[PDB]
Amino acid sequence: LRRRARLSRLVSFSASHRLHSPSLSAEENLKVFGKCNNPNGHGHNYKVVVTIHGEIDPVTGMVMNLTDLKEYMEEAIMKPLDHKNLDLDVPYFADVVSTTENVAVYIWENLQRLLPVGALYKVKVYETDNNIVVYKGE
Amino acid sequence: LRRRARLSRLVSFSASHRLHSPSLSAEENLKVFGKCNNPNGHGHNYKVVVTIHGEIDPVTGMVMNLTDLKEYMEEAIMKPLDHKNLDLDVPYFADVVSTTENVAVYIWENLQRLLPVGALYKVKVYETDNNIVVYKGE
Ligand SMILES: [Zn+2]
Ligand SMILES: [Zn+2]
Repeated sequence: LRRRARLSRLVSFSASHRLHSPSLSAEENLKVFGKCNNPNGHGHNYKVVVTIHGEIDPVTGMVMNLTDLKEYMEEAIMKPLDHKNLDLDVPYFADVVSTTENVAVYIWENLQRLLPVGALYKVKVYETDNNIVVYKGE
Repeated sequence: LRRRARLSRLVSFSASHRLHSPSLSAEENLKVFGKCNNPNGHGHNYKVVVTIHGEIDPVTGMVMNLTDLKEYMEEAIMKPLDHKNLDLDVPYFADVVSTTENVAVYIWENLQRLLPVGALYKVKVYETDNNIVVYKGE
């Protein structure tokens, strides 16, 4: 056979948002989200590590060419999210609270649409250095 | 998203074989394989369980239609192996010892050529009720 490995690439984007749910009242939203509920919003330099897994090619020695990984990530992460206000600039967040969990899910789905079946293994999102979410499609 | 499950189908086939390595001398072969080395062969009623996994379709409620899995197994297992001599009738075993392990591997590779990418989860082969091999592509 051929050896299997996991290849990861890290990228970062700047975006703003406000944690708010229309299903909760003005007071409930304040209790649940606190400072993150600030009506004018706030922002982050998000860090995303995308991991793909597969066999190491016997000729090129690559699981997937990083050039292609960069292209997929530009398309699924950078273009829709970089320098955007999450809740107002990206349709998906019109009715989905923009938590780190949901940003990870959003990124996972975007990549699935582009990558080869079974290529995607993990999406890790650092909202800040101390708040991290891992989503593996489960 | 959709719930994910494993769908298995059992099939049996009758075949004969002889455990014998070209790469070994007649006596080394005897010490290694014992009675399984009987010059004119011997046989088994092999039982094979093939498991596929994926999402349960929201309308049909099927991970894959058993009708289609049956057809896949007919092409991958029954046509080439049923009522055959492993070592003399199937090209693959010309230079590969027909152990239960190698039969599981052979079946795995056959199914992989036919099945949707990522569909195959496991191949289980019972050479007898007491001798079993599970192969998961590792
Ligand atoms: Zn925030
Ligand atoms: Zn045998």
